Amino acid sequence: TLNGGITDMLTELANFEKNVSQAIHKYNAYRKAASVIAKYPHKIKSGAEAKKLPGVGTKIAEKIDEFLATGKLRKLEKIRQDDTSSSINFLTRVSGIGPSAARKFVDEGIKTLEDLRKNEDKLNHHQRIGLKYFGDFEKRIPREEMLQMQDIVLNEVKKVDSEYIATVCGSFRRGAESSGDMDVLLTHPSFTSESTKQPKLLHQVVEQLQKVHFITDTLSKGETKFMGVCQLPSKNDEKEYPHRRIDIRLIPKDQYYCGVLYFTGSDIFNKNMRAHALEKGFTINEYTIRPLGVTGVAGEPLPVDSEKDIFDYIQWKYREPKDRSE
DNA sequence: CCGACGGCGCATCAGC
DNA sequence: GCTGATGCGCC
DNA sequence: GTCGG
Ligand SMILES: [Cl-]
Ligand SMILES: [Cl-]
Ligand SMILES: [Mg+2]
Ligand SMILES: [Mg+2]
Ligand code: NA
Ligand code: NA
Ligand code: NA
Repeated sequence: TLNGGITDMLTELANFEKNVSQAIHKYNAYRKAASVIAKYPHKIKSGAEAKKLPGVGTKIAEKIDEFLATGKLRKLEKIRQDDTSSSINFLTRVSGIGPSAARKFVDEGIKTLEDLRKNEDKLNHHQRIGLKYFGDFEKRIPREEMLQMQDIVLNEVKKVDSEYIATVCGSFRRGAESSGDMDVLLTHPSFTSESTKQPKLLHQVVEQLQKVHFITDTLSKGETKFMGVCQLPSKNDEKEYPHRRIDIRLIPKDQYYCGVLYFTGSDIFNKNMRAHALEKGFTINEYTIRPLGVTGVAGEPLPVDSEKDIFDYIQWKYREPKDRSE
């Protein structure tokens, strides 16, 4: 982290644009610049130097010049002092409260953790659980705990049906020493792009994980995606582990490579790779890579037999998961 | 200048 | 009830 | 906010 001060500034600006301004392209621009700066292997000495990096333009270069000179950004100093901005930014830290809900709550005079706790009746299910575990959800998960969680999920899934394959993705698959949550890709040979030969495939797995008290709460749940909460078991006399966010995604088995590419991320890597694909005349999602016809309509799915095949199509050298933490 | 910027699952709601 | 829009979430 | 054409 040679340039932590700058990247922190850009991230705070990014969050302001998302949460307060509701300007999602500005949010993405700021995050893109922070990411490209984060991997730049020199300590940045000027805005001009930064402007040579793709994603950093005139305005960010200016902000970098202010920050290097003064150690701060007046623009952020003012934002931090704005009560309405501060409140909105805070409320969005609750899972299930986005920019829209946050502004609405502040309007109704709900703008603190205390306010939320006493207005539980005003929260939807997701938000209630987000509030319940507000503190826990802001803690990171050490890789050692992720390994324990992996063992539980892989072993319970096997107990349900030996044909399931569960793969832990997200920052974990990118080799991170700590993760924000647990991301599990699931496949079963009964669910392919051609047919669903068994119902409740995701349900059965969620059910089993609940039965063993690993999954503790549910934020949302459909046929292919579970979003919830889990917790490692603790030993006798041992303090409990924090509750953790878990996401499970059931992907057609024959579309595993596109799925694991997607669920491995990072999010910024996915945006960058998908944008590059478009430039190359392809569109990528978690299921397929398809050509774009002259018109602009996606064509048929191209054959994919490895993650690398996807990189080949768009003329990128293959990048291992550990090198995708953008 | 100015259009595009990744792609999609689940929850909630309005209109019919 | 359905469909489409929107919010919020995931990488 | 940045980029490409
Ligand atoms: Cl925007
Ligand atoms: Cl598709
Ligand atoms: Mg994750
Ligand atoms: Mg994330
Ligand atoms: Na640049
Ligand atoms: Na939130
Ligand atoms: Na996740």
